[PDB]
Amino acid sequence: MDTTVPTFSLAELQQGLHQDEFRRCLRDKGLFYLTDCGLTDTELKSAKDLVIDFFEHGSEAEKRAVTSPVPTMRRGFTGLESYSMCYSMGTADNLFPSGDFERIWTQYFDRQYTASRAVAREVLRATGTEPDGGVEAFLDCEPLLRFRYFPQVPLRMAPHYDLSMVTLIQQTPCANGFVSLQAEVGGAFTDLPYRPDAVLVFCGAIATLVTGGQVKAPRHHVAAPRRDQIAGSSRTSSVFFLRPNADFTFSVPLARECGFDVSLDGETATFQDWI
Ligand SMILES: CC1=C(C(=O)O)N2C(=O)[C@@H](NC(=O)CCC[C@@H](N)C(=O)O)[C@H]2SC1
Ligand SMILES: [Fe+3]
Repeated sequence: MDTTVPTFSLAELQQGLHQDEFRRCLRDKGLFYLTDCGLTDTELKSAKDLVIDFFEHGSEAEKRAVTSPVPTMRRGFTGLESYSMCYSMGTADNLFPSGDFERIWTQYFDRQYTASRAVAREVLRATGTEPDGGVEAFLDCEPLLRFRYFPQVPLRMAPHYDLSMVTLIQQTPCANGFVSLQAEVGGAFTDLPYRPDAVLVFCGAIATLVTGGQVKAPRHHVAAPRRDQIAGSSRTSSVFFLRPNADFTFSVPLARECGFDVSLDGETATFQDWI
Protein backbone atom coordinates (compact mmCIF):
# COMPACT_ATOMS: atom_id res chain seq x y z
CA MET A 1 0.00 0.00 0.00
CA ASP A 2 2.11 2.98 1.36
CA THR A 3 5.84 3.25 0.49
CA THR A 4 6.86 6.99 0.62
CA VAL A 5 9.64 8.13 2.96
CA PRO A 6 8.95 11.45 4.77
CA THR A 7 11.25 14.39 5.47
CA PHE A 8 11.58 16.65 8.58
CA SER A 9 13.36 19.71 9.96
CA LEU A 10 14.67 18.86 13.43
CA ALA A 11 14.42 22.51 14.45
CA GLU A 12 10.75 22.52 13.42
CA LEU A 13 10.16 19.34 15.44
CA GLN A 14 11.75 20.85 18.53
CA GLN A 15 9.27 23.73 18.09
CA GLY A 16 6.37 21.31 18.65
CA LEU A 17 5.42 21.33 14.98
CA HIS A 18 4.13 18.26 13.06
CA GLN A 19 3.67 16.16 16.28
CA ASP A 20 1.15 13.55 14.97
CA GLU A 21 2.82 12.88 11.59
CA PHE A 22 6.19 12.32 13.23
CA ARG A 23 4.58 10.02 15.78
CA ARG A 24 2.93 7.86 13.08
CA CYS A 25 6.02 7.75 10.83
CA LEU A 26 7.96 6.26 13.71
CA ARG A 27 5.39 3.56 14.58
CA ASP A 28 4.48 2.52 10.99
CA LYS A 29 7.69 3.02 8.97
CA GLY A 30 10.70 3.57 11.19
CA LEU A 31 12.73 5.85 8.91
CA PHE A 32 13.06 9.40 7.60
CA TYR A 33 15.22 12.09 6.11
CA LEU A 34 16.16 15.10 8.25
CA THR A 35 17.01 18.74 7.54
CA ASP A 36 18.26 21.53 9.82
CA CYS A 37 20.15 19.45 12.32
CA GLY A 38 23.53 21.09 12.11
CA LEU A 39 25.04 18.91 9.44
CA THR A 40 26.03 20.20 6.03
CA ASP A 41 26.96 18.64 2.70
CA THR A 42 30.07 20.83 2.76
CA GLU A 43 31.39 19.34 6.00
CA LEU A 44 30.77 15.83 4.77
CA LYS A 45 32.37 16.49 1.36
CA SER A 46 35.49 18.01 2.99
CA ALA A 47 35.91 14.91 5.14
CA LYS A 48 35.35 12.50 2.29
CA ASP A 49 37.88 14.51 0.31
CA LEU A 50 40.82 14.05 2.73
CA VAL A 51 40.23 10.30 3.21
CA ILE A 52 40.31 9.70 -0.55
CA ASP A 53 43.40 11.93 -0.49
CA PHE A 54 45.07 9.39 1.80
CA PHE A 55 43.67 6.43 -0.14
CA GLU A 56 45.45 7.69 -3.22
CA HIS A 57 48.69 9.31 -1.97
CA GLY A 58 49.84 7.50 1.20
CA SER A 59 52.86 5.14 1.25
CA GLU A 60 52.63 1.45 2.07
CA ALA A 61 54.34 2.67 5.28
CA GLU A 62 51.88 5.17 6.80
CA LYS A 63 48.93 2.85 6.00
CA ARG A 64 50.45 -0.26 7.68
CA ALA A 65 51.05 1.74 10.92
CA VAL A 66 47.37 2.74 10.92
CA THR A 67 45.53 -0.21 9.34
CA SER A 68 43.33 -2.35 11.62
CA PRO A 69 45.36 -4.37 14.15
CA VAL A 70 42.57 -6.64 15.46
CA PRO A 71 40.74 -6.91 12.05
CA THR A 72 37.19 -7.30 13.52
CA MET A 73 37.24 -5.07 16.62
CA ARG A 74 36.87 -1.92 14.71
CA ARG A 75 39.14 1.17 14.44
CA GLY A 76 41.14 2.29 11.37
CA PHE A 77 41.29 1.18 7.73
CA THR A 78 40.48 -2.04 5.84
CA GLY A 79 40.41 -3.25 2.22
CA LEU A 80 43.14 -0.91 0.92
CA GLU A 81 45.92 -3.50 0.43
CA SER A 82 47.50 -4.66 -2.88
CA TYR A 83 36.38 -3.22 -4.12
CA SER A 84 35.60 -1.40 -0.84
CA MET A 85 37.89 0.63 1.40
CA CYS A 86 36.60 1.57 4.82
CA TYR A 87 37.48 3.88 7.78
CA SER A 88 36.25 3.44 11.42
CA MET A 89 36.09 5.68 14.54
CA GLY A 90 34.74 5.87 18.09
CA THR A 91 34.95 7.92 21.28
CA ALA A 92 38.65 7.00 21.67
CA ASP A 93 41.52 4.63 20.65
CA ASN A 94 41.31 6.08 17.16
CA LEU A 95 44.06 5.94 14.54
CA PHE A 96 45.09 8.96 12.37
CA PRO A 97 47.42 9.54 9.39
CA SER A 98 48.23 13.23 9.98
CA GLY A 99 47.60 16.06 12.43
CA ASP A 100 45.08 17.89 10.25
CA PHE A 101 43.18 14.72 9.46
CA GLU A 102 42.72 14.17 13.23
CA ARG A 103 41.13 17.64 13.63
CA ILE A 104 38.82 17.46 10.62
CA TRP A 105 37.62 13.95 11.37
CA THR A 106 37.38 14.40 15.12
CA GLN A 107 35.08 17.37 14.50
CA TYR A 108 33.19 15.46 11.84
CA PHE A 109 32.58 12.69 14.35
CA ASP A 110 31.47 15.10 17.13
CA ARG A 111 28.97 16.85 14.84
CA GLN A 112 27.53 13.54 13.80
CA TYR A 113 27.29 12.40 17.43
CA THR A 114 25.54 15.63 18.52
CA ALA A 115 23.02 15.30 15.70
CA SER A 116 22.49 11.64 16.52
CA ARG A 117 21.84 12.58 20.13
CA ALA A 118 19.40 15.30 19.13
CA VAL A 119 17.22 13.19 16.83
CA ALA A 120 17.34 10.34 19.32
CA ARG A 121 16.27 12.79 22.11
CA GLU A 122 13.38 13.86 19.91
CA VAL A 123 12.40 10.26 19.25
CA LEU A 124 11.94 9.79 23.03
CA ARG A 125 10.17 13.07 23.86
CA ALA A 126 7.78 12.11 21.04
CA THR A 127 6.89 8.65 22.42
CA GLY A 128 6.80 10.17 25.89
CA THR A 129 9.64 7.83 26.84
CA GLU A 130 12.13 8.32 29.68
CA PRO A 131 14.80 5.60 29.99
CA ASP A 132 15.92 4.13 33.30
CA GLY A 133 18.65 6.37 34.77
CA GLY A 134 17.76 9.33 32.49
CA VAL A 135 17.49 10.52 28.89
CA GLU A 136 20.99 12.00 29.01
CA ALA A 137 22.84 9.11 30.63
CA PHE A 138 21.35 6.87 27.96
CA LEU A 139 22.36 9.28 25.21
CA ASP A 140 25.89 9.50 26.61
CA CYS A 141 26.80 6.19 25.06
CA GLU A 142 29.39 4.14 23.11
CA PRO A 143 28.75 5.14 19.45
CA LEU A 144 30.56 4.06 16.30
CA LEU A 145 31.02 5.60 12.86
CA ARG A 146 31.84 3.65 9.67
CA PHE A 147 32.69 5.45 6.42
CA ARG A 148 32.79 3.47 3.16
CA TYR A 149 34.22 4.53 -0.21
CA PHE A 150 33.64 2.46 -3.36
CA PRO A 151 36.19 3.71 -5.94
CA GLN A 152 36.93 3.46 -9.68
CA VAL A 153 35.56 5.96 -12.21
CA PRO A 154 27.42 -10.77 -7.85
CA LEU A 155 26.16 -11.93 -4.41
CA ARG A 156 22.98 -10.60 -2.76
CA MET A 157 22.83 -10.44 1.10
CA ALA A 158 19.52 -10.40 3.02
CA PRO A 159 17.85 -7.40 4.73
CA HIS A 160 18.65 -6.61 8.35
CA TYR A 161 17.54 -4.30 11.12
CA ASP A 162 20.33 -2.18 12.59
CA LEU A 163 21.64 -2.89 16.12
CA SER A 164 21.30 0.72 17.19
CA MET A 165 19.16 3.43 18.80
CA VAL A 166 19.30 5.44 15.62
CA THR A 167 21.63 5.35 12.64
CA LEU A 168 22.45 8.39 10.45
CA ILE A 169 23.46 7.91 6.83
CA GLN A 170 25.04 10.60 4.73
CA GLN A 171 25.83 9.39 1.23
CA THR A 172 27.20 10.78 -1.96
CA PRO A 173 25.41 9.84 -5.15
CA CYS A 174 26.62 7.84 -8.16
CA ALA A 175 27.27 9.67 -11.41
CA ASN A 176 24.68 7.27 -13.00
CA GLY A 177 21.69 7.27 -10.60
CA PHE A 178 21.96 3.85 -8.92
CA VAL A 179 20.83 3.61 -5.30
CA SER A 180 22.57 1.03 -3.10
CA LEU A 181 20.33 1.50 -0.12
CA GLN A 182 16.76 0.26 0.19
CA ALA A 183 14.23 -0.61 2.90
CA GLU A 184 10.92 -2.35 3.60
CA VAL A 185 8.23 0.31 3.76
CA GLY A 186 4.60 -0.75 3.93
CA GLY A 187 5.10 -4.00 2.06
CA ALA A 188 7.72 -2.90 -0.48
CA PHE A 189 11.33 -1.93 -1.28
CA THR A 190 11.87 1.87 -1.52
CA ASP A 191 15.04 3.55 -2.76
CA LEU A 192 16.98 5.66 -0.30
CA PRO A 193 19.15 8.04 -2.38
CA TYR A 194 21.34 11.01 -1.50
CA ARG A 195 19.08 13.98 -0.88
CA PRO A 196 20.66 17.50 -0.83
CA ASP A 197 21.07 18.94 2.66
CA ALA A 198 19.29 15.93 4.12
CA VAL A 199 20.46 12.98 6.15
CA LEU A 200 18.74 9.64 6.37
CA VAL A 201 17.65 8.22 9.72
CA PHE A 202 16.90 4.58 10.47
CA CYS A 203 15.41 3.76 13.81
CA GLY A 204 17.15 0.70 15.29
CA ALA A 205 16.21 -2.26 17.48
CA ILE A 206 17.16 -0.35 20.57
CA ALA A 207 14.64 2.33 19.65
CA THR A 208 11.85 -0.23 19.37
CA LEU A 209 12.93 -1.78 22.65
CA VAL A 210 13.25 1.28 24.84
CA THR A 211 9.87 2.79 23.80
CA GLY A 212 7.98 -0.35 24.77
CA GLY A 213 7.37 -1.27 21.14
CA GLN A 214 6.21 2.22 20.08
CA VAL A 215 8.85 2.55 17.28
CA LYS A 216 9.60 0.35 14.21
CA ALA A 217 13.12 -0.70 13.24
CA PRO A 218 12.88 -1.21 9.43
CA ARG A 219 14.75 -4.03 7.72
CA HIS A 220 17.14 -2.60 5.12
CA HIS A 221 19.82 -3.91 2.71
CA VAL A 222 22.76 -2.60 0.69
CA ALA A 223 22.81 -3.78 -2.93
CA ALA A 224 25.81 -4.00 -5.19
CA PRO A 225 25.37 -2.93 -8.83
CA ARG A 226 24.61 -5.62 -11.46
CA ARG A 227 27.71 -6.51 -13.58
CA ASP A 228 26.40 -4.05 -16.26
CA GLN A 229 25.76 -1.02 -13.91
CA ILE A 230 29.50 -0.74 -13.04
CA ALA A 231 30.56 2.37 -15.05
CA GLY A 232 29.86 5.55 -13.07
CA SER A 233 29.15 3.88 -9.71
CA SER A 234 31.78 5.37 -7.36
CA ARG A 235 29.93 6.30 -4.18
CA THR A 236 30.42 6.88 -0.47
CA SER A 237 28.45 6.42 2.70
CA SER A 238 28.90 7.80 6.21
CA VAL A 239 27.05 5.74 8.73
CA PHE A 240 26.94 6.68 12.36
CA PHE A 241 25.62 3.93 14.65
CA LEU A 242 24.28 5.27 17.92
CA ARG A 243 24.95 2.29 20.15
CA PRO A 244 24.38 2.34 23.93
CA ASN A 245 26.82 1.62 26.77
CA ALA A 246 27.29 -2.16 27.39
CA ASP A 247 24.95 -2.19 30.44
CA PHE A 248 21.65 -0.92 28.96
CA THR A 249 18.75 -3.33 29.76
CA PHE A 250 15.60 -4.81 28.16
CA SER A 251 12.95 -7.42 29.06
CA VAL A 252 13.34 -10.38 26.65
CA PRO A 253 9.58 -11.25 26.41
CA LEU A 254 9.22 -7.75 24.83
CA ALA A 255 12.15 -8.28 22.44
CA ARG A 256 11.21 -11.38 20.43
CA GLU A 257 7.69 -9.85 20.04
CA CYS A 258 9.09 -7.82 17.07
CA GLY A 259 11.04 -10.63 15.42
CA PHE A 260 14.59 -10.38 16.72
CA ASP A 261 17.29 -13.10 16.44
CA VAL A 262 18.22 -13.60 20.14
CA SER A 263 19.66 -16.98 21.10
CA LEU A 264 19.91 -16.17 24.82
CA ASP A 265 17.86 -17.07 27.90
CA GLY A 266 16.71 -15.97 31.36
CA GLU A 267 14.85 -12.94 32.73
CA THR A 268 16.04 -9.61 31.19
CA ALA A 269 19.43 -9.06 29.45
CA THR A 270 22.10 -6.46 28.34
CA PHE A 271 23.48 -4.98 25.09
CA GLN A 272 26.98 -6.47 25.57
CA ASP A 273 25.62 -10.04 25.73
CA TRP A 274 23.62 -9.57 22.55
CA ILE A 275 26.56 -8.49 20.35
C1 LIG B 1 25.05 -0.78 7.60
C2 LIG B 1 26.21 -1.73 7.69
C3 LIG B 1 27.30 -1.63 6.88
C4 LIG B 1 27.43 -0.67 5.93
O1 LIG B 1 28.53 -0.65 5.18
O2 LIG B 1 26.61 0.19 5.69
N1 LIG B 1 28.40 -2.53 6.95
C5 LIG B 1 29.30 -2.20 7.99
O3 LIG B 1 29.81 -1.15 8.30
C6 LIG B 1 29.34 -3.58 8.53
N2 LIG B 1 29.73 -4.21 9.80
C7 LIG B 1 30.32 -5.40 9.69
O4 LIG B 1 31.25 -5.62 8.91
C8 LIG B 1 29.75 -6.53 10.53
C9 LIG B 1 28.93 -7.47 9.63
C10 LIG B 1 27.53 -7.75 10.18
C11 LIG B 1 26.97 -9.11 9.73
N3 LIG B 1 27.40 -9.40 8.37
C12 LIG B 1 27.41 -10.22 10.66
O5 LIG B 1 28.48 -10.17 11.25
O6 LIG B 1 26.62 -11.28 10.85
C13 LIG B 1 28.26 -3.92 7.49
S1 LIG B 1 26.64 -4.45 8.16
C14 LIG B 1 26.10 -2.82 8.75
FE1 LIG C 1 22.60 -1.31 8.27
